[PDB]
Amino acid sequence: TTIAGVVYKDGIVLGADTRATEGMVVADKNCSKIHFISPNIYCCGAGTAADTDMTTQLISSNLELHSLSTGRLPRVVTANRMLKQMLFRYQGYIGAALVLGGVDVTGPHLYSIYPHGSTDKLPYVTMGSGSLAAMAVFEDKFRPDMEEEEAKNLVSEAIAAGIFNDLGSGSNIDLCVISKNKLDFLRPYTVPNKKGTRLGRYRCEKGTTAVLTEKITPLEIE
Amino acid sequence: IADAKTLIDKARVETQNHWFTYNETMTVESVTQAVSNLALQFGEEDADPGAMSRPFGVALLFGGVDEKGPQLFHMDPSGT
Amino acid sequence: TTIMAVQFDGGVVLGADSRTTTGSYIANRVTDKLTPIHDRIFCCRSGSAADTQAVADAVTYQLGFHSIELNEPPLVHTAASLFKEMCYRYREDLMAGIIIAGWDPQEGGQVYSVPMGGMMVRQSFAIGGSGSSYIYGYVDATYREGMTKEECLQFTANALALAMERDGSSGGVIRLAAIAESGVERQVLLGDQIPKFAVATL
Amino acid sequence: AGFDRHITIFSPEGRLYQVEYAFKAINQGGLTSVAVRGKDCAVIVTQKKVPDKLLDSSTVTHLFKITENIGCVMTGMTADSRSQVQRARYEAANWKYKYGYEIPVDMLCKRIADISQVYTQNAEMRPLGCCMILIGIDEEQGPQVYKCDPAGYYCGFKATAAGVKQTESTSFLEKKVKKKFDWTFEQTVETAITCLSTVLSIDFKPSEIEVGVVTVENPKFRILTEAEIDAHLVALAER
Amino acid sequence: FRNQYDNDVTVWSPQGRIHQIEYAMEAVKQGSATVGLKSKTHAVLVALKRAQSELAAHQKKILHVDNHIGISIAGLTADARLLCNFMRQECLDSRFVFDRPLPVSRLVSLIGSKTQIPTQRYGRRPYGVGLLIAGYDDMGPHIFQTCPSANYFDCRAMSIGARSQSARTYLERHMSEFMECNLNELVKHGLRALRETLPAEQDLTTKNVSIGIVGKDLEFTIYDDDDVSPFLEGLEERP
Amino acid sequence: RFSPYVFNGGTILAIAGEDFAIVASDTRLSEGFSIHTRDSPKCYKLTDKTVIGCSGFHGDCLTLTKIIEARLKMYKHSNNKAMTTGAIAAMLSTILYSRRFFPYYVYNIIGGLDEEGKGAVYSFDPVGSYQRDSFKAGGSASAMLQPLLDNQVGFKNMQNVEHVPLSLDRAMRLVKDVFISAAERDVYTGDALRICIVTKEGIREETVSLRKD
Amino acid sequence: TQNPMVTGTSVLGVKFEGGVVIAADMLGSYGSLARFRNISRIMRVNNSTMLGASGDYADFQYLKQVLGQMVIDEELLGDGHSYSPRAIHSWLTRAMYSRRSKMNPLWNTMVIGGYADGESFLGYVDMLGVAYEAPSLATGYGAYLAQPLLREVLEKQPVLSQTEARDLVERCMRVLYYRDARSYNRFQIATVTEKGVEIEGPLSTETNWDIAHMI
Amino acid sequence: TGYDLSASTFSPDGRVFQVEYAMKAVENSSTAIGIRCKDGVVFGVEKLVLSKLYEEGSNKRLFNVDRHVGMAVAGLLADARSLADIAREEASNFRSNFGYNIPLKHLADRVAMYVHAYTLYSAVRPFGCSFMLGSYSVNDGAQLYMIDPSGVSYGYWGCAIGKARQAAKTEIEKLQMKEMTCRDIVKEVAKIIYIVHDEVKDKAFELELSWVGELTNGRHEIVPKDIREEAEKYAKESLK
Amino acid sequence: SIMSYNGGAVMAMKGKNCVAIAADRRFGIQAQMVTTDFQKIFPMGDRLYIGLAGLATDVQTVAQRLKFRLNLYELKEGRQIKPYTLMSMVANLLYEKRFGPYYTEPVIAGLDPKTFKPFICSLDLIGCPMVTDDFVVSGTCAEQMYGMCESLWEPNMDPDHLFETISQAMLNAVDRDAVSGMGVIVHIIEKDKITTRTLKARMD
Repeated sequence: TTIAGVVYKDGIVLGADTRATEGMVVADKNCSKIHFISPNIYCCGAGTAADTDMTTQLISSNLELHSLSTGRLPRVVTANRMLKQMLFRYQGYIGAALVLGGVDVTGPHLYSIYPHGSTDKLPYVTMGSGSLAAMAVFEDKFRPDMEEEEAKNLVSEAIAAGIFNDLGSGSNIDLCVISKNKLDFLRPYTVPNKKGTRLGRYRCEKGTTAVLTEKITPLEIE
Repeated sequence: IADAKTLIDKARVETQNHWFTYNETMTVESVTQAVSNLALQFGEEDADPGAMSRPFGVALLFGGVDEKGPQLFHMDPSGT
Repeated sequence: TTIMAVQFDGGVVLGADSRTTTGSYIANRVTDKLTPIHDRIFCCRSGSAADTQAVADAVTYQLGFHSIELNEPPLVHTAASLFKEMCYRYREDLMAGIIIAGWDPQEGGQVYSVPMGGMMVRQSFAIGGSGSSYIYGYVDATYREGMTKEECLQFTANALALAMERDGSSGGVIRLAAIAESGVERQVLLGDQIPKFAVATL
Repeated sequence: AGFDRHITIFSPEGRLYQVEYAFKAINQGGLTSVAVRGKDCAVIVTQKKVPDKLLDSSTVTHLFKITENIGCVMTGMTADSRSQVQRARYEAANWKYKYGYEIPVDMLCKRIADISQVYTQNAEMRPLGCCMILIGIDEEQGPQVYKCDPAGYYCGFKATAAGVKQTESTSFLEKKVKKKFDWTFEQTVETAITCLSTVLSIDFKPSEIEVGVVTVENPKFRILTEAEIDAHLVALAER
Repeated sequence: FRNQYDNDVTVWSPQGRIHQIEYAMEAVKQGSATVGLKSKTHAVLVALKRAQSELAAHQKKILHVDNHIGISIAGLTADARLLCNFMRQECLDSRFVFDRPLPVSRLVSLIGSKTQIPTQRYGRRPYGVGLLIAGYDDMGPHIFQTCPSANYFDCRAMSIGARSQSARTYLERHMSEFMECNLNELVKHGLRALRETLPAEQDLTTKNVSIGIVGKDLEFTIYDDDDVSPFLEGLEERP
Repeated sequence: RFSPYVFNGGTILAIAGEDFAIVASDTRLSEGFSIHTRDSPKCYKLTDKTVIGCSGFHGDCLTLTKIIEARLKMYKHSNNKAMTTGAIAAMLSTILYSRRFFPYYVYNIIGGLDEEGKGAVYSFDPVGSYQRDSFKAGGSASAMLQPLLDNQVGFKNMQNVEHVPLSLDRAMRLVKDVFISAAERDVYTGDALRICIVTKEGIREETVSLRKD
Repeated sequence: TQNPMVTGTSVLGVKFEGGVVIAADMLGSYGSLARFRNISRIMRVNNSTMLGASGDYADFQYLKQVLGQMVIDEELLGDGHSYSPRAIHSWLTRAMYSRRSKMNPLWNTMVIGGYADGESFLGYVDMLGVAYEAPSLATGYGAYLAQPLLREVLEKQPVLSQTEARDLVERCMRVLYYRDARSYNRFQIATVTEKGVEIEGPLSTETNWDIAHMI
Repeated sequence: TGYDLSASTFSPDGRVFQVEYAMKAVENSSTAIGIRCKDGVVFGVEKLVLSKLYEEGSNKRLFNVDRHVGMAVAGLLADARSLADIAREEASNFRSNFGYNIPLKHLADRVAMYVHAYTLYSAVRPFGCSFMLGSYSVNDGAQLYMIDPSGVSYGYWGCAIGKARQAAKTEIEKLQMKEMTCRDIVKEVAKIIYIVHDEVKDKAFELELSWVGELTNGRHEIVPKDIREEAEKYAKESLK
Repeated sequence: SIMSYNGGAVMAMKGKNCVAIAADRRFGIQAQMVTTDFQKIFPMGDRLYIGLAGLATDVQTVAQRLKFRLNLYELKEGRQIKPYTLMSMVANLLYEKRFGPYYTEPVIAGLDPKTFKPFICSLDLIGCPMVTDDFVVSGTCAEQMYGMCESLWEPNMDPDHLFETISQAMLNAVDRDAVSGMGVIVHIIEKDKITTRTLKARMD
């Protein structure tokens, strides 16, 4: 897993890979590691996938209630505090490394949340197995007050560096741009690698497989 | 008869608890005090749910030979 | 990490490095370990980041409620006592070393040290964290009674620089704060501004 | 009847008379409070009556600070007022702890009011016989004024009063907003003081009233000194 | 009428009197009389026991809590037994924890708290028993009384139960000599005092008298029917 | 890491009689190789007719003595009589078994006079199994003391030797001698011996010196 | 405290005619580091009692707060009674034994010293709840080093004066400073008397390093 | 009218009458007064001697709720002793958690809230005690607070509770306590109590006094008997 | 691993307006087969199926608990569950026991109740849902069957071609593992019918 985020001049850009590995076999491709917490707050997740999914969903629901009651868009600090307090209560047994990104009345805020309840507000963050390579790219090429296209290019480069160099990561790249004005969620922004053409067709003709028994049960379409 | 059966059960279990703990036989006064303590609980000073709110509508006569010889004790709904 | 506080007449100077680490990877090189518990009470945080952040937010909550209901500025000893009760009651499950420093009108500038295990000591200067080991000698020799505010700032900067160069866990930029009756003046020393000392250079 | 004397039971007309009696409990105190909003400020005024000379005038107050940037004025039973003030302070601090930012005035009022609802629905406890009026500045919405009542109604207001002269005071304020030109800080304070003084007939002196203000320039709730109150009062008399 | 305001302890009366507590205080008057008096070196408890019938034995009116404390009861034997159990466990806890005899004043304070809790809450009745607590501690001999109301007193001498005013007036007129008395003189004085309470036809006997003595060298001992004969023989006759 | 026990040493002895019982113990408290104190008698007077001796972990000895004293008071209050030696023994068995799973590390000996007037000694394992015995030694020097008591008092393995009822004087002589030998050849036991003899008169305490280490 | 964190060593005490004296170094060591060098490891429980501790300083501070509130509340009820040193010692034995039974030990071993009713008291309490009374006491490495000297002088002289007892504890503190790494030069002395408790400030031991040149 | 039966109820005109009935409880009590001056706070109680049999220094209405604060009570003595236990618990908890002696204003607020809890619920009656609290600290200064059965709390330069509250209040009003010092204030407290005492209705009283201030180094304590005798003789002389 | 104790294999595949779900039949204790008729695919609807592989006990238990929840859902809401909603329900059930997990690796295969768009997904031990458009696999032989699927599968397959592909993949995969085999059953779900066939396989 590589997830990464950066703050550009008028918002945030979040990026992640789309590979899920159970052991050392790629259990899934085109997995979505960018989650919805609120209209203005999206969060990437890494670590235990179920923990990331469920904690992000729970905080999404709590912030939905909070925003409904207060009548104003949710703040990023509220999401950060909810997440960190839950994670601290569970003492790291729920395993989630999260890049929390959203824009609110204060401005653009990017937070990085560790499994034990630590949080860090930063201009740029990375998490997962490829965090070191992504951080290498960020440390090299991040500059303050970047434009949106520049930030997208940087995050794509970092997630790509994580993809190629790290084994656990690798698939299409996803991007998400949150601005004060708009949100653009970009399932595959880039497709760095593709499966090669199958030279030989092995399509099994009918009758290739023997069958001891069969039972056809008609369904009453209606 | 019913709350009498309850108090008789308390007396029996207390006698056997005394035998278990001290390897001896209770005195008639001690057994009568043991049941009397249960009878006192109608006041509901204890927070336990399983104590009858009404006083025990029975009087008992406890007769037994103890270290002091033959003894006859009377017990009443008050627990005196 | 290295955290250091020193008491000057009428206030305190707090100082800390910016490095937090996971193993040998510097997860954040720009961390802020000096947190406001209150307007004139700060804590220097050393140990587990999650533990320290949680306890700091809890003490901030409790001290704010206490301060508003008493309608008075809170006492640094009160904040330190809250920190002690938390850290001692959870000493087995908690890994934190805190230096509580601030200014209150009753007792002036105060520095309190909460090491791991939950005990409270008031100290004229206190050092904590992994890197404080290397600078115990420097603070013992260098410290003099009745230093000025600027003198204490330079002292804290030099000590933290020495600990930073000699400790891998410590590093980054030096974050310094001066708390007094007037208010908090926070500054960051980076690059050339950080004090540098000569190398053997054979 | 018997349909009163318990909060739970409904009347045959479905009115819950007990809470309506709690509303009377506010007027039993004999004090009035007024709150009026302005373009850049919100103010709360209330009578300060010291029955005995021996009482320390500093201690007696109906103006309390729920948090640094929110202030309230309580009208009704003094003890219930203090209890609700404590609950409000706890709610504000707990909001800051959980959500990382200062509680909005509207959400504080909503929390206190729904607590009052749980009081008016459960049997054994009684509604607190007090009324709260909260003033604060919200960055998005500017100044705010809100009121809780024993029932759980928490509506916001441009200006309001509570206490014995509530109807007279809101009649006075209704005329003033109808002839709306603006309210700066001085005019806001003057409107509040004129409303209270006119409805009571008091022609106040600085000791008799206590005023608290919030302003967009200085968001913190502050209770003005007797000197500031006299400065405003003299300006009223001069013109 | 005012049958209302008498139903429960939790209802104040229009003149600030909790009538159930007073009705409980009436309970002590029902019981047989008891007298307690002290000297510089000793504290004494003496009682008049009652019997349901000739065949029945006389009831136990003096109970030992500890070596250094013992009690005598007037009012409900049930409440007496319960409170005695509580006191005994408190003294045992003090000896286990601190390895010191519990101060008698502190013990009666604990009794007062435990007794007070029923009066304020709905539910359990007030303890309708009056106890005289007598003990020796490092400070000296002490005698206390506890009412069914949780208030307790410290006394030079006191008498509780039926017709105890006669004993109280005898004690008051003879009080000055008590302080320097021998234990025999003191028990004789107390015996005459309770003799005042008896009916004129009735007289003190070995059977209906129980005596309880504690002092610096003497642990609390209840002198029973046979053992009271040394103390009783000195007394002369009815006046 | 934390060990809830330490062996504070000491030995206890009890020897019954036709009309008497004796309970005797060292007065040394020793943690590891160091001597905490040289005057800490292990014998405690529960009643006029009973003495308890405890050896093992001193904290458990202390708490058990306090518990037994408190429950003795409670029995006195409830039943209006003093606990007999057998009653104390059974109560102690139950108390010890209460903590089967986090035990009291104590070896207890109860010595006293029974209701009939004869001497009785009750001996307890750490977990509360108890047996009436004519004599027994407990604690660190049980192995050393008990064989000689078996030979002299029980006349075991002795052929053509008459059996005499033990006397108070002979018993006290034997107790002093066996404790002297245990003082010689057991490191834990020494520096005094408190002999507590119970008769119809009551407890009588005599102290005799044993060699300091 | 399953693991001790900041610890102090070697509280000594000896009872003299008309009182008791206890003394303690002012160092709390963070595992071979002299982290805290002005901590006071002796407390004034009441006018008739003192207490000093070796082991985890945090546990000592907790016990200070608890026992001090206990002393305060008895003073508030104010019936003329007060806790004896025997009473404080018994309660402390109970508390330490309970925390041991809960396997949440208070790591400290404490000396309770007091003079009341004309009789001196000096008693030991361990983290496991082992407790006893004795003429002289030494905790930590004091038990191995200082206690022989105290026992020799006390065995030959059962009763000692305040002056010679003070000289004795000073000599034992000198020995412990020589032969214990966790010890410190500065130490306090505190004595209970008929008058009350007085704790002397930082006191220091003159040290003889003559054998160094002998080499 | 069933409105007065319970404290959960409200009268139709907005009055909780059980609380007022409890306020009538304290008026049954003998008077007690507390006066605050520059140096500190002085408390005084008119403790009626019901019987010669009762020991002196018994039925104490002046309690020490912490070393630096004292409490004087009027109303039901059982409820008062219980409230004193509550206040002592609150002070001890404050010391244990926040590390210093409780401020008197905060202590009054907490015990007042505890009292106010009882007026709300139907199961439990209001307290039958009104009590005064007083402390001196060099930081806070001299502080005197009074708590009614309702849970209302206020700071008083001078205060009175019990049967003779109004007369005691006018006598206190003509005193100028702010300038005065404690060793005079004890004498004037004795004067006021002797004035308000009714010899016909009340057979006899033993003046019970206490103070807190700088003269104690901020510890509430019972008056030394010499000073008590001097103040009592002065009060008898002034009474004429 | 504990998952290997009983052993199993479950597969699902997506064609055109059709789904196939297939699973082995062996039930055995670490090495000794007991029965060749274990049910590892259960019906959770008219044209929605779930397949459980892992511990046999947790297979049966989660199947029963899910049927409990699903029957109450269908009765309360008066409609058939959508496949994604069944996925979410199963994920909630498994995550409820995040500590002390049910040792299963479920696979859901079905057609949408109205669109009849095909749906396949898999869930991990602790309820991590993964939805795929080509195939999903679970069990001891995930590695082998993953490779075989990655080779054989083609998009927009006919029902007959889907049956041939899933049959070949399961047979060749379970041939190369010890603990699964003893026959395989293939369920083919089409909008108009359900076709269940038991293949001929090596009984070794």
